[PDB]
Amino acid sequence: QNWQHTVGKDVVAGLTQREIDRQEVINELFVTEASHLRTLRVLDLIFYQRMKKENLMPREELARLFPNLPELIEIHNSWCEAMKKLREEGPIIKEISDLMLARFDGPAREELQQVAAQFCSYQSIALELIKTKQRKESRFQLFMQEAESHPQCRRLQLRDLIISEMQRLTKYPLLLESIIKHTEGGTSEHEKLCRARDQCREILKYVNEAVKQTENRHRLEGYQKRLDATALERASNPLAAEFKSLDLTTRKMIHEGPLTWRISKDKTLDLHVLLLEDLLVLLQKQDEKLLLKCHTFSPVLKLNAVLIRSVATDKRAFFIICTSKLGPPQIYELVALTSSDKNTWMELLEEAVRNA
Amino acid sequence: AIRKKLVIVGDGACGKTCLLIVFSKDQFPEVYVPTVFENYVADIEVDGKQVELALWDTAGQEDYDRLRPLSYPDTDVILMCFSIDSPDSLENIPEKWTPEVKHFCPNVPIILVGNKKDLRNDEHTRRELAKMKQEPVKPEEGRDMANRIGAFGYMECSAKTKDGVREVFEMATRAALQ
Repeated sequence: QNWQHTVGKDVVAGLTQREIDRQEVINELFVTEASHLRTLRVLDLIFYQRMKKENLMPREELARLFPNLPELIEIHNSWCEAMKKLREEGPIIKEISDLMLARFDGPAREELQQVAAQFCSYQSIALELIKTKQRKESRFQLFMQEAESHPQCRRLQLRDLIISEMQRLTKYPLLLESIIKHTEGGTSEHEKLCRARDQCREILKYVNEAVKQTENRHRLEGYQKRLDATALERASNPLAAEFKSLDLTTRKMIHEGPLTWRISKDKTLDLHVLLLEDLLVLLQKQDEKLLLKCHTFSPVLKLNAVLIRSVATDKRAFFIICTSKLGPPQIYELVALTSSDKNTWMELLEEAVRNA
Repeated sequence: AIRKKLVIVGDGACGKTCLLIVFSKDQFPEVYVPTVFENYVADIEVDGKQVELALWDTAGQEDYDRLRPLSYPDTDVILMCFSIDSPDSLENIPEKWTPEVKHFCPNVPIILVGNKKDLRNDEHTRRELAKMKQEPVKPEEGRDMANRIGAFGYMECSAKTKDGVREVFEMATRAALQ
């Protein structure tokens, strides 16, 4: 239920409204932490321990789906116990900042962010794998329907459940911001909650980056195998010849997306393009192949030798201008799906250019 | 059972979490409004059919571009929200939310939701936005944005009063069945 009408029933009247609110938010943090812990334990018991012991899949697949569940559990369990220690000294909780810093600052921040990153980074890929395997293996499918029918799943699928570490982590700044709002300003307590809130955001930043990088590498690995740079070992413009052995697996990817190329007069050419760190790669989609071909225009631009410019009439187009004096006095006009898109694309390109 | 996955998106503070709470409780939380809504399967009936509608909040994911998409797979309907008291939030519908939902949830119906309609005529609200040379979002702006982004439907509601809450979810459920 609810803190006032719950515990604090006798003690509620001698308190201010701001202190009532404050104890509700705390109470919500604490109760939802226990609830999170319980969810991790359903993952453990209903899915992970059974997958292992019955050999539903190889060890190596399973380790990618639950890299470090026991460690994750103990992160949240330890903090939950410290929470309970606190609740013990009376139902009106007092200073809380130290308990927050003990989870979200310093070494504790380094640990949580690493353990969560490791658990989430690969998750989207491992869930596709699980979806495939359900489609293709009658035993795995039967084990899944059965495990998900357990009452503790609360009618959720594994996947509704496994994303909970990530969702939980996103709740912490909100929870802290809302404890802060009802905390007396000018206190050490207030300053320290603000710190804890700032550190939670940073941790989220780190987990964001881990997912990004892990998904992007797997994706680029996929793109490499579909990469036809065959019309390049003998090109017709030395601008493009050095990229005849181009490995996308060695560069970091910033953005990617479909783009229509006004190459000439009311001719167009549908692309899928990769904004990498050093490079813009224009690729043509042959079936399930990705062609790095010429036209003539080169299909690979070095970002330190370009300029990006907007367009006067077309809220979807943008220009790419090779300032490398030995190449295209012709620009590359590219159209995005929409204005928002063209915007996004512009900003990322201007940024990447600046840093190239 | 018929099981459908609903995910609610839009700018922070534009009432996502509150909206999901009133619908699932059928009561606006009197004493305390919770920050947190956990993934939850609600039962709803529409056009006479029983449906398990799985509800996913994204509050707190707005700043994290590569965390949010983890919510998208297998989605059957999107509830895309803006808040009537924030025309900033409406401009982000075509600007941020639509391209992202079209890209990660292709061919998935979208219902555009104007939250907080109980504020279109709150006085305190109108001024603060008259400050910034703004005023509450008007129904026609909402409906035109729906047609512009190709939404299945446009709805407005207020969580405070509950007005239109049920209807949001009923529409969202009809969309998921088409």
